[PDB]
Amino acid sequence: EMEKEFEQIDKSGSWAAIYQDIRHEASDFPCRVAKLPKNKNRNRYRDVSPFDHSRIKLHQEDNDYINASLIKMEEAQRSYILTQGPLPNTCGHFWEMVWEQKSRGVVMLNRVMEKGSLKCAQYWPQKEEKEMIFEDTNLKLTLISEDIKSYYTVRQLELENLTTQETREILHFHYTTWPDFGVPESPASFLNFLFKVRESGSLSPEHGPVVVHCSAGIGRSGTFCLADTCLLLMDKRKDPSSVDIKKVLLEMRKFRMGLIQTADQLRFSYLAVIEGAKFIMG
Ligand SMILES: O=C(O)C(=O)N(c1ccccc1C(=O)O)c1cccc2ccccc12
Repeated sequence: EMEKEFEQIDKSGSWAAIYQDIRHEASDFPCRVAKLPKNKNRNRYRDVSPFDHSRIKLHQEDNDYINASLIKMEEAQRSYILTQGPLPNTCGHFWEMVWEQKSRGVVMLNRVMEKGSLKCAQYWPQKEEKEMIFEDTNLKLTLISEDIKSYYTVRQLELENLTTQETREILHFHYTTWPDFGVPESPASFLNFLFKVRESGSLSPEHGPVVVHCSAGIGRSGTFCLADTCLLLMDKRKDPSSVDIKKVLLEMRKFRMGLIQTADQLRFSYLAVIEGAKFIMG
């Protein structure tokens, strides 16, 4: 039971300790391809790399590298591609991935600029009339419409394969109110955002995996994936109270390092799941 485990830890300030156990137990696999000199400019951060076993490969024979990991949750039957906020030189790669993997949605959990510096390139067009063209991966992207709201914005985009002239509609789910430091006071809006993403059908099997990212694609992105999955499991099992969030986090960490960067995010994850649970039924 987590609802209880929560308070047991809160009034004991053991969050930092728990988080560390998880850090210690977490798996570690090689990232040999990510470290090759030729991909130095394909990584935003030197110490956030995709393991080789689970990395997303680009269908180009030149350089199939991109800092992106496939997180496959067998039991919950859900997959997610967690990636880093793209770089000024990897946007064409990013959309190539979205195309090749047949993704339907892109979930963005950060802003282009935070704490005064760029945390992600401006990879999507901001004005209907100014479409972007990525010449290296031969892709065209057009802003079709956007719906700006209190805590988030949803955009409909048209991605076209210039080689084939085939078009596809991608939904951009951009959470715009994640705080500069710390985590939200209330998981409330984050849960609404999540459900909003589920509702679009972007997390569904008939589509390629959803593309999720913040700046490094492991902290906030981790809380998103960890919350979704845990909620899905509490919904699928005979015994809902059998869902161990730490267990799930560790399973996800087999596919990508550092998912959930601080003890705060972990606490927040608990909160989002606990809150989301008291609502998936009434
Ligand atoms: O982008 C992330 O994965 C992330 O969650 N980061 C954070 C790390 C600690 C506390 C808060 C956050 C946050 O995003 O709110 C990171 C932000 C910027 C650079 C990072 C570099 C490596 C790992 C995590 C990073």
